[PDB]
Amino acid sequence: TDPIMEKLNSSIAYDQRLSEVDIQGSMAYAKALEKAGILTKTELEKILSGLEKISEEWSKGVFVVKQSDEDIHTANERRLKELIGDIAGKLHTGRSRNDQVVTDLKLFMKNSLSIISTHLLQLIKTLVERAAIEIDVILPGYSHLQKAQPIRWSQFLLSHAVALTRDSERLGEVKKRINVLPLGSGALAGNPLDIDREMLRSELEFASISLNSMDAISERDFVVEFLSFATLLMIHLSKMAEDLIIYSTSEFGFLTLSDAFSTGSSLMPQKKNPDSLELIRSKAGRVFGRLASILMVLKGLPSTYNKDLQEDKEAVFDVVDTLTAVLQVATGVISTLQISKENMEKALTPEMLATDLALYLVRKGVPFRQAHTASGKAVHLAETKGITINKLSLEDLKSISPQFSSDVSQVFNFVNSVEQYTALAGTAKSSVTTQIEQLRELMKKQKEQ
Amino acid sequence: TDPIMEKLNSSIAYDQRLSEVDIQGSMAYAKALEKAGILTKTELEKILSGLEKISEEWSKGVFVVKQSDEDIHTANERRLKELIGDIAGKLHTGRSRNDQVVTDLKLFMKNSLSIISTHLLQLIKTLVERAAIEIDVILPGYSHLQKAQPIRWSQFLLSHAVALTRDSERLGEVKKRINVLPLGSGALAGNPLDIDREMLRSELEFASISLNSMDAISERDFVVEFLSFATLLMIHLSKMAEDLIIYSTSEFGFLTLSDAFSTGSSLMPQKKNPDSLELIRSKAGRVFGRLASILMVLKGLPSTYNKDLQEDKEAVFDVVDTLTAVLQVATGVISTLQISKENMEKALTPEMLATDLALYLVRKGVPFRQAHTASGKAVHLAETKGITINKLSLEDLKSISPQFSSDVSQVFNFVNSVEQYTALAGTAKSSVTTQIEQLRELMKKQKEQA
Amino acid sequence: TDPIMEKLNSSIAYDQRLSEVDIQGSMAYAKALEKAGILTKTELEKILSGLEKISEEWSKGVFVVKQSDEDIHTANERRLKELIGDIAGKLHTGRSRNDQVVTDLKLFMKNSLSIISTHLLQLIKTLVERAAIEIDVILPGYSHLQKAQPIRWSQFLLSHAVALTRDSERLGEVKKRINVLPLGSGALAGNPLDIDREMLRSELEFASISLNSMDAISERDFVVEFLSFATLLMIHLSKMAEDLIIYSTSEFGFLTLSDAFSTGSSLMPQKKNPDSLELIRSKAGRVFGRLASILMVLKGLPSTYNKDLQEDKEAVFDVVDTLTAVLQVATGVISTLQISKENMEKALTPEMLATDLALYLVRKGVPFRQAHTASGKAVHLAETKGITINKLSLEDLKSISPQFSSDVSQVFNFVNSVEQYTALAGTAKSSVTTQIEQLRELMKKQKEQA
Amino acid sequence: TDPIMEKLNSSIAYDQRLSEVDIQGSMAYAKALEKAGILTKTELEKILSGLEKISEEWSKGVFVVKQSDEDIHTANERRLKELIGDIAGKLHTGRSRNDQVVTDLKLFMKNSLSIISTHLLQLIKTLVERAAIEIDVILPGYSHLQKAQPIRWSQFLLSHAVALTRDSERLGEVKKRINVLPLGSGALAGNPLDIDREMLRSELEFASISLNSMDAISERDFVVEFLSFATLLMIHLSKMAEDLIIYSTSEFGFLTLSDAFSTGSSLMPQKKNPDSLELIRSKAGRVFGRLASILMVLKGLPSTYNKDLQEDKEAVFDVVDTLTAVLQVATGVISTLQISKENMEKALTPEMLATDLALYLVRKGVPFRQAHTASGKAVHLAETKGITINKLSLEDLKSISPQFSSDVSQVFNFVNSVEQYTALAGTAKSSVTTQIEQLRELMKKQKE
Repeated sequence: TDPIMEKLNSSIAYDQRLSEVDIQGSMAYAKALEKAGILTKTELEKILSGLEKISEEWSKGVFVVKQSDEDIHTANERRLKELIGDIAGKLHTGRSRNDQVVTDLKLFMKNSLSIISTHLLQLIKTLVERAAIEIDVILPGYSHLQKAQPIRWSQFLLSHAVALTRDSERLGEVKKRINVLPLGSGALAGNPLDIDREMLRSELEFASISLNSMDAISERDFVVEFLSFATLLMIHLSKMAEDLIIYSTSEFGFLTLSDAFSTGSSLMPQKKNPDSLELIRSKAGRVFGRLASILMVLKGLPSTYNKDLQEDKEAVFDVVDTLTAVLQVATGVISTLQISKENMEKALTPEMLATDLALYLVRKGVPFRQAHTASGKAVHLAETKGITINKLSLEDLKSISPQFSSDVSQVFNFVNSVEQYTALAGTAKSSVTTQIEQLRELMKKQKEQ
Repeated sequence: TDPIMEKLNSSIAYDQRLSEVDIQGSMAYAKALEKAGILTKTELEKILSGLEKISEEWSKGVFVVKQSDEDIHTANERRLKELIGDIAGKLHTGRSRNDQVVTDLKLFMKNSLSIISTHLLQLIKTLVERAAIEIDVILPGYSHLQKAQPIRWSQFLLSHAVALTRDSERLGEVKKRINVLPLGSGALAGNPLDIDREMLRSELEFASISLNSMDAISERDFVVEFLSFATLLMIHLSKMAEDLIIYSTSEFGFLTLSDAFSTGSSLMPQKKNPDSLELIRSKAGRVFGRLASILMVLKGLPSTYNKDLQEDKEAVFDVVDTLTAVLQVATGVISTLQISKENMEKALTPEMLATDLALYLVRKGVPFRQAHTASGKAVHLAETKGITINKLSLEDLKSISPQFSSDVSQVFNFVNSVEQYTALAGTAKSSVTTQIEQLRELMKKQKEQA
Repeated sequence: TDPIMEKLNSSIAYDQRLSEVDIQGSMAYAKALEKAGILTKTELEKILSGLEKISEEWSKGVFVVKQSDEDIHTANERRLKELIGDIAGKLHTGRSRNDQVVTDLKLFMKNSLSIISTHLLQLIKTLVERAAIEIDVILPGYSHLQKAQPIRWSQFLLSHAVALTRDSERLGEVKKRINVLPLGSGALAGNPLDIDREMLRSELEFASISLNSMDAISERDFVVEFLSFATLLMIHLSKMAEDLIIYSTSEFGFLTLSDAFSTGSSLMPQKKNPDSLELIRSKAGRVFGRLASILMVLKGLPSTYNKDLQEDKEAVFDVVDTLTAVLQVATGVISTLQISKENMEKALTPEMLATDLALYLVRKGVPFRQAHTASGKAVHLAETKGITINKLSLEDLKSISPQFSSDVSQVFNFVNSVEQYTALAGTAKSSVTTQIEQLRELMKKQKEQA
Repeated sequence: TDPIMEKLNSSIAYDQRLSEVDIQGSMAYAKALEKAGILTKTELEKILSGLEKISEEWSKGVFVVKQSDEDIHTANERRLKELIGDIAGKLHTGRSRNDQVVTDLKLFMKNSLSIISTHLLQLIKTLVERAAIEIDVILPGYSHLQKAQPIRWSQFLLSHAVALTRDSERLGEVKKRINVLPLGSGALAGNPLDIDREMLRSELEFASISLNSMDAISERDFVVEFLSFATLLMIHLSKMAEDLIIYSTSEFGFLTLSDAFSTGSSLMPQKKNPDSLELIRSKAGRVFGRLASILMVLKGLPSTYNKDLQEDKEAVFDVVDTLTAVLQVATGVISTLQISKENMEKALTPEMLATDLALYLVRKGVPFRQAHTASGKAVHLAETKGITINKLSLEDLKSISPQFSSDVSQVFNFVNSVEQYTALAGTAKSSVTTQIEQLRELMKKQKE
């Protein structure tokens, strides 16, 4: 076999993290083989004993990988033979690399997803708890990156938290389909020894078992779904990062990241470069790239198994490692950044209340169009008088519309502004309080899984 | 405004299919404005009556679009004003194009996914039912596009059906999240007039309402996951297409597509080009392209609303139409194609039973490796005698292993070969029958989801 | 035969813009057929005459598409036989839809690329001219969206013009490979009539002719690389858009877009939303999506022709139209935006000069590390005294290093700062002037080559 | 600084292959710094001497990376100080990791592209030599994976070599824009010491120098282009792989890969799995993913430098190694595969000559449509008689059309079939010979 090919087929450099799941797969199959009469009870106890030793060797970090090992599967097999001899060979009876490999990857992903979920719920909790605490802070809401209308800082934080919860929800749906046992599919047509797949399922703790052997061997839906979930999660993180990066500019001056998540220069110690957010933003492309690669790998392949499917591992390991690191950095960032309440408030300008002025008339019965026209005239009048709209006198306003009463002075207050949004999902305090409670409830339910 | 700029902001060219859901959204909002005391009952009646006439105008295809109409939303309000005058203007009180547009897209998508669900289930049902009927057919199973081991044709059909049921399940999940009311989120901070959102949900028939206004206005998760579901579904269809394209070659000779789903030449009337399968395969790229575009459009955008989000509609419409056509063509192809039981059985060779010969020894207590070696010797001895392994004598067999008895004759039978796989998911008849039943129940449960 | 199938094969709805190039390909082929003797010198005159009439019909929007016309070709074929009778049938002799279609697309792409080229070079020229005019404007140069060091506003504009000139260079390279005649490749094995491909090349104005019939029929390299060129150009435009969108925020306050390329509400007359820039940014994803789709369509297809290749037209047309519109809008944006020199200069702070304070020491022979430390100490001493570094007394500076002399005052000047960068391509005035010259020269070379 | 943060910011784990180019960049800069009066002649000698020793340490795989080393640049910096002391610190005067990093990546890519060019040209040459020698072989040409019309096996092999020759042309275009010196761009605004960039260009052997410092520092066009070229090249190898996989099925029986590039079972010793071709086919997705990631990384980023740009390296390294391995495996596969002339031969059937029968009439003045209808009648007839088209008697033929003369027999010959395509680019032997000469001339020029 060609040396370059042999090099392209090696995966020991990156698949060793499958050590433990590979062993659990073999212990379960060994027990199954014993039930099918392929192994005697004595042979079983010997194999299970050996496999257990191997497990403690990897766990203790004393397992020794040898140059001949082309992949984790061969490394474990060699080691089993070294410990117990020929008897070890009976372990492959009726089993194929085809069903043993997807079994290891799914078990690995299930464990990986549980860890990812934890870090994800922690990020969501951090935003929600921070929103509750800073619920009185108010700043500009933006559209087209232009100041549109006053909003509570907590409404901004919660919008990200809510998107992240849908990610957490997709994570749970993906895990459900991953939690299906493919072992017992053999190489293509099924397991030829009437192996007890229910025993395998129970032993490995999957929720159910695969419906069709050909599908179970060749489908990589679980890889794609995971990569899709990962990519959308990264899109959300890239948006939050873009926001924070812009809000942390000296021009905006709304917040500052902690030294732990930013870099600087002794020459300009006052300026902090948002490295952590740029890292997070850049990973969206890295993760999207993996999703794109696997989709093209799978596109147009014929049934059943084909070597092309081997590209799955590196893509999954990369995304798992990337998400684990970025979610934690994100939590650290949100948890430790410092907001400048002063600057957020100073960014609120009277010009941003002209819509509320029109809304003031709408509530008194003035038709939408009129109310808008009256507010336009107020803005123009302030202009000509050289002042801002919150400074026009009652007489100035009455000159535009009799509908303006002295209470219109309540319009010119940023708390009264955000407090008009009591309709569900709005930025009024009660609405924000309601979201925090809905999110805490959602997190509980997703934690219970 | 700049003429090229104007053209770039025009969606009227393709967004007219939203005319109906736009009107319904407006009717619901009109009613909520009345409850909020923004409209009188008299005003509500006049607005609703006008919206109804516009709906009819679109329906009867008599609506007249004016060169001044930038988009469907502008066309409808223009027409409503023409019909009922000044009063039409109050309808937009507290509403934004921002929450109005996402509302129309989700309403459109919900109706669209309902139709796609129906075609997807019909495709799965066609695969499952043909599999029950052709359950006795046996043909080669392939790995690396090389004959591996005998399998039932139905096992092959069912592998695709199973994959498509997961697609169906994903569709169900996407639909749940699309079925959430975004109306009443206003331009960014929410609806400013204490609008009754529960009422909006009731009128528009959504299952729940959006939790956060900024999110509801800026997220396009629903477009992305619909495109993800669509792309994975296309991968499955592209694989089934590739299989069928190869099996329809004169070289394999396994099946032939009907005339309705293929093309031919009057110079070679016996040959058929699998056009339908090629189009289906090609749509995987087309659909994937939309998924890729929307992910890039969304990446790095700041909160909250930005014009970039307008790229959503064309991608959704293209994929909705692509899946609808593709799923129906796939159903027709699977339904009408003709298999050659003769060519499929013919492809089954004795060499394909060497594995079964090893398993024969395994079951008689011979260790895995020794059994494999034993079968290899037999394969080799047959090669030397210029005969197929099923022609070796019992005595020749015993010379390789005393574990070979006269019943080894049972190994050289393709029905017996496939019948070995009785473990759940296998190709044995009882396993296939169990799959058919499981899928029938799954389709029942999924069809009930709606 | 199937209804859904036929709809999927219909392209007349979008491929009509290929009307004229299809007729040109036909005229050139007719002529070659006469030379080969397939058409008498008389039939030729009648076929060419019938073609010029069809050309005229489309040219006047007079043409009428029948409900039976599945594509532009079939429409032109129907119209010719319908104009000159049976004779129009001899035109397909030896020709195939396979080599006829790629010929039409390449001709179309060649004309479209010359147009894109003009709009692209115009954008580049606009950036360069504006750089020449506003060469005295200085503002902060950013990294990590944090102020790093002073730069000339012109250096920023030229950084974008330089990237675009590479796109222009790539465009020319793509045009060269598109400028190769595929006609005469037949359906797969070539043309069976020994047609004069040199005549076809000369008549249709291609630079050379395709080397292999199978490759010419099956490759879509030209589509892929046109789309790659377009995606990278869009990446460049998405970056310029992002910068300008940020610079136009009220927070930065560096520039304002003209009314033609932005939108605003009467309620906040001073607010301008950068619509043009957002649309441009959003097209990066739309274009990337097309590239993504064609790559996926081509992946794993076997030789030679397959119906999958039909997805090429829609991806090309969308990107051709997108680029033509986007490039012109970008030109208008750059040409008409208004900068605030005052706000740009006011953003320059003394803290941005500590690096220059270190360089001051380095030029007096102090090692890099010691100079950096001394500047860091001065920065810190100022911080503790609650003053800016340009306000530290010489005595204070000498307490940090005796090497700081009275002439250190010159360090705290922003013109002096940008003027240190005389090395080729830096921001000093002479360097920026040199860049303008090289660009002017590059644009002339590319205009002259196009 | 946060530990997960530190791990993410660290590139040392993978950027070490830039060790030698990083050193070359430093040697060139050191030289220009001496000319600029920043370094004395002795300091220069000491710095160049230390840099050479470091080059040797890496070449001998004896270099010691320390826990504190964040990247290759910091590692070499640390090592030089260890070897020559305080003066090592003068080397970074006016330089930034921003212009240093792109200089190293371009130098590395320039070298990697020369290696890829070598393997790509060898693949093309291998296809061409094989097409020259198996020039008499004829088999079906396919459309929709259905037998369409006879063609020479060489025409098939050459269709792949032609597309690859365009990949080779693109590679040259990408290499030219990469061969532009970015060093001396500083961190953003340029080099602040009037460094002699022409001297840096000459020492590092670049063809020219970057035009604008901000562009030079922030653009990764060269990465995208390389990725675009690599992806299209993989598309091409993707198709070739798909073709060979199908042709290697027992159903087609056209060829069989050698043991070195396939796998098999002792249980079925006569069947070979073309895993070399499947590996090649799957790498298209691997490479496309890298292109997609970098495009997404760059989209929407503002000027000038941003940390996001650090994703460029791993994508480039993966694609360089993938292409290098895949190109050589493809060369071996084409060079060592065994074709079955007999089976390609048997694959040719009379049914595939009906279009030819129609052209035969066409060359006799009979109109396009009528000649077609005519061949169709000959086909229908032979069908009713249960015979192949080439068995029909001249009277059976004439009864359909008087234009059929005994010379119509020459039509039912597959060599005569492929010989009709003499027009440039066709499958006739003369055209195949011409293509072979044209490609050899192209490679000669692309090589020089």
